[PDB]
Amino acid sequence: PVLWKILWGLVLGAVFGLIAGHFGYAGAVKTYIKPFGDLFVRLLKMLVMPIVLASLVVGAASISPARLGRVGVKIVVYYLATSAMAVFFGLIVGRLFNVGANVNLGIEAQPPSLVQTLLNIVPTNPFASLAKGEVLPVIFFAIILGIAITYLMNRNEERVRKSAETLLRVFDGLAEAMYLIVGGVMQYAPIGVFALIAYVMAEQGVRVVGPLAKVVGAVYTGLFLQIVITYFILLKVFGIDPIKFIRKAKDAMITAFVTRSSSGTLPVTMRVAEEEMGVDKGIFSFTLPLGATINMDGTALYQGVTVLFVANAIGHPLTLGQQLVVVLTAVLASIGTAGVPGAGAIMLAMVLQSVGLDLTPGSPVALAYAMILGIDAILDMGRTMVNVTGDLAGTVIVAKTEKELDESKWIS
Amino acid sequence: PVLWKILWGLVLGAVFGLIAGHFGYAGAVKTYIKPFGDLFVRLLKMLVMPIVLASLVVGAASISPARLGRVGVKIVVYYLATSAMAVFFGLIVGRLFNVGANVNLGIEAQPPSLVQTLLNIVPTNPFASLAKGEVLPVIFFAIILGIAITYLMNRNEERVRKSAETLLRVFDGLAEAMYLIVGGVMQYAPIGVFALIAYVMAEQGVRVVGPLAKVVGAVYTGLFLQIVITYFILLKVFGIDPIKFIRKAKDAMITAFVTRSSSGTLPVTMRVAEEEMGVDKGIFSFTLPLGATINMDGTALYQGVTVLFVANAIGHPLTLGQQLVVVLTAVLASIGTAGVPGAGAIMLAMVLQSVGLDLTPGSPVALAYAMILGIDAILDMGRTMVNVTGDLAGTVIVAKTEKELDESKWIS
Amino acid sequence: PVLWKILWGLVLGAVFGLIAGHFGYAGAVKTYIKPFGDLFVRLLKMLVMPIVLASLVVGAASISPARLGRVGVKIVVYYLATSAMAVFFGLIVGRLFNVGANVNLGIEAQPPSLVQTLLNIVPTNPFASLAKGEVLPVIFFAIILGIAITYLMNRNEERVRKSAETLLRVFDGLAEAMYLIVGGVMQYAPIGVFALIAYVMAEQGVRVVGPLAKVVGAVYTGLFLQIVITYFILLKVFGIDPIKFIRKAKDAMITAFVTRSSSGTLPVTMRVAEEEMGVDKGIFSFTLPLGATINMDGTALYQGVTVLFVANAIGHPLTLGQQLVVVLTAVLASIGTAGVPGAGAIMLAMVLQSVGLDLTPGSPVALAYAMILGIDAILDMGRTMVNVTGDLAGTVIVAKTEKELDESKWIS
Repeated sequence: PVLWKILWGLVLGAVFGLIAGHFGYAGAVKTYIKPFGDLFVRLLKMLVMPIVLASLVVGAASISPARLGRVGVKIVVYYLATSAMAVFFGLIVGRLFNVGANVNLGIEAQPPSLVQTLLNIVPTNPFASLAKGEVLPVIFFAIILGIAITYLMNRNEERVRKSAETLLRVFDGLAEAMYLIVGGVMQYAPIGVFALIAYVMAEQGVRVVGPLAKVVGAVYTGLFLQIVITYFILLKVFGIDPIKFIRKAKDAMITAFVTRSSSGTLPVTMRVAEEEMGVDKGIFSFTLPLGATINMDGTALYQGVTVLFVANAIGHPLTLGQQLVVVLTAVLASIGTAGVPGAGAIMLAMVLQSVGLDLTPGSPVALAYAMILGIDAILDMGRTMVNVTGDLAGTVIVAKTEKELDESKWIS
Repeated sequence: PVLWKILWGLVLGAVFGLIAGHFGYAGAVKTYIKPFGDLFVRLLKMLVMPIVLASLVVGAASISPARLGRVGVKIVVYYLATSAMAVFFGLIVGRLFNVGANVNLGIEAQPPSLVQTLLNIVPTNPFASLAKGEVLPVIFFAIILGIAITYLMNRNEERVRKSAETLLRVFDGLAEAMYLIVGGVMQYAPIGVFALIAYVMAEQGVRVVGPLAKVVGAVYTGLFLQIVITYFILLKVFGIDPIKFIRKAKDAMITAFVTRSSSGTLPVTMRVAEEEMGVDKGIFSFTLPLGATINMDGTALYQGVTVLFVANAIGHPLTLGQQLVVVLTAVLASIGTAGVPGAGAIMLAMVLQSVGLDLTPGSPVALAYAMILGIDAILDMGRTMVNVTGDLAGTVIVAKTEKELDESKWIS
Repeated sequence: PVLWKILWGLVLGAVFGLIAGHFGYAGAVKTYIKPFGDLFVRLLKMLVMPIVLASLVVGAASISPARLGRVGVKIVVYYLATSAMAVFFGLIVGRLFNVGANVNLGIEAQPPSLVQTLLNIVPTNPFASLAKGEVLPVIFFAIILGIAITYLMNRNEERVRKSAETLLRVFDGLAEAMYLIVGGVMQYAPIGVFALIAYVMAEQGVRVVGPLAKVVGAVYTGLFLQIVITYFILLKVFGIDPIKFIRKAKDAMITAFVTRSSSGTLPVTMRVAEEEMGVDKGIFSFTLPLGATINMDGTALYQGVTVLFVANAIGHPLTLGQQLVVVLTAVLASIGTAGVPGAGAIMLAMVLQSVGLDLTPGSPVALAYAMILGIDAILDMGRTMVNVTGDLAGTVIVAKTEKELDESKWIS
């Protein structure tokens, strides 16, 4: 029927892509197939700022300031727990696979800018932040507007109440229109998913062999553990069926895989949280856009594995604690950056630079980095998918502890 | 009375401009007169994005998706027909006038980027497209919002209906305010039109003599034919009186002439389509902003004539078919570019470059190009005016075939 | 209680700052204290465009076009009167203090661009002006929208009336939400004020000694006169108690002092004009944002004193008339620039350049300029505070002459 059509799009696309690439034809795919996926991506991007704004004004109106504060602190604690596990599994699986058994030849400290990152949460011109697509300051402004609106709707004067209600309905109507449009785009999603996975498989799939296959294997094993261990256990502890959860998350998960953007998947993730998970807008309109920018699980996994791979390729000895400190400094440097393709590759290059390594052409390290860079898309797909999964899990969890989860949705 | 005041502004301005230029005083005109016209232009530009957005959300709400699809395909077929005629008349009149009987001395292929032009129709951030004034993605977003809004207003739940109605009324109120403001600016239009035509006549009017006069004559003859043949015949075939049509179009036509921008005339063109032509908002809020960016009649005319002029000035033999292929490649390269001053001059320079010509200082071709460049404003006025005329004709025509034209407006 | 808490924040901050700087610790202040003030500044900046837009649409709706015209002309006449006095006091106090009795060693004319400044009042894309935070074109668009809205709400057709009312309520709700939020931020203001004055005192306070102290003394004396003479007399003549006025202005005045931005203080200035002064929105939503950008009192004072200081430091003879012409050309060059930190320092550098002086490293003039530059923050605080004071005075005055001032607010 319509349901699961996306999982067919993905599976069918990946096979076609592999075959096309193996036979030389990845160029034709780039020309003919890929535009359909680019279209899918654009259609979803179009929706990010309107749906995030309107949903959070409405959601933050629907809920008390207090409850919003608890949601903020609960979801941040969740992302700390889950990133700690992601660091663990990055270190473990990287070493189990022993990434980097090939042979090559074989000092920078910068101040912490988090004070300014926090200050930068506050927009100086909210129209500018909407036009530039900066999510976190829009979150801030939407929240304050929602709060203000509900304070005014309880005020005595009818003019203020009627004005506030009109404003809130304008945002409610926009949100509704966006959710409807998301549904329509998701009628198209299978074609887009096919086209995207096809292009990726044809270009970089053929390259996963030998050592790099163990890197890919290693990375994907880490994600797997993060899901079936960290997310499942957390869900069961709080009384959510993790298999039901996964079934409901599937459209968001596959979209995350192919689009390689947490923010670009947001309209889908939010529709899944509303229609499938049964989370109230007061929760997910806040937790989900926030988690799209602060979730550090995929980064911890990527850095743990690729840092080990690089160190071993150049024969540089790396202790588990030294790997841990390096991964942690990369994670701290990464916070606040939303999900974007080719991100972690850049961050890895930075991490290597900051520890005092020669990236000049011809160097061993430049070589190992280029090797990662060439499978980076394959790694990014997995990175984004595990992050969006963790976002849905944490949203659902927080919603449950707040009694904002509709239970009828969870029972066969 | 007030009506026809604009045609007096134009006529009076052009005479004053010619006289001032002939007597040396074009500098004083630039200083003292021109700012009033720049003001006219800015006041109209101010209105483009609000009126286009609100009118298309409302219009697309007022109408079924199906009807909107038919309007899309009908108006595109119209622009293909009319550009084919414009190519014809460009070739014909250019050769009849034998442009370029003066004597001078006397290889680049680039891939087609239309796939990406189409993809670029979809905005990735609609707030950004509003802030940057990109019309076609705003068209896309407005249409989808209108559709979504009407789907929601038929939904059962009263909260959704009331929210959707509030949102639609906000857009309706904005549109109404814009149309009212347009009316006010058009109280000022005669002064602006005077100032603009005055400046243009004083600076470049004095230069239309000898060979360049035949170029101007040639270009203006082509436009004339395009109107009295292509537009009139199309109007009569579908049962619109072309003389009544022209009478109603006059304010939009003159504004197009002086402002040299299809988009910058839009608030006027839309008010003319509503008040005078009697076209429903469901049609013109879509056809007119679209036609302002895809209409290729003025370009076909300009390229046909100026390409012939250049080829003859340098004594390069040019067959009718070779001229046709060149003009066609310029038109294909031009699609999607909205009406902007100094556009076609740039495109001509590109066309010359792409065929393998030396534009370096002192070269014959650099010389012929500079000669066109110096009358380019005079040519742009006509180019924009014929495009806006064709836009109104096609809007009216499409509206008639859809039974969206109010007939009481058409009968003395 | 809560009231006057800001004046404690200021006083306490300035003492802590001076002590910290005198003992070496200004670096720790920059690190630990200053971010709280930067936060204060950002929170206020966030509100400028929403509150200015919504208040002026509503205000301009509430009032007739005629009354708005009178408000425009009355407030401009006020700023001319008060800048003339500011020029006077700049010249007087500069010479009384005899700034520049230290000893050093010891031709550019550019056309007037005011025509284009005026043209630039009209936005070509109002969404762009909102996103870029350009106040004056937003003023223009809001006014025209307000006018249009009220014309439509008197129209016969109920659809137009209901649409216009919905649009106006959306703006009214937004304004209300902003004013509520301002109130909340002002709960935080004492901490921000403390942090800001602390940082400024620790960095540049210790440097006010010797000659530069006489410059600071001189500048602050001029501001003082401008207040207790120009503003007080104007207030008494029109029957406003100037001591009551000052008491009501205090929160806006202190915020202006520490933030060093007329525009950045606007949400506070407008809340003070509404809650304290009792000015109708029809007046202050227009006069206050306008006065924030056209008020030239602080500039006249700064230029008069610093120009004299520079001339005397290099032993260049400067007659009172020559000083006057110089200050006047700086004021004309400054009009239209809103209040921004480090502005006048730049303008002084320009003024020196335009009169034909050598600013190359090592030069006497480069030296005197650097000396001013090092206390410039201390001078900017005072400049901004006197401007915002004059803005409130003129708003109140204009409101009184229009019978838009609520008198119950003015009686103990």
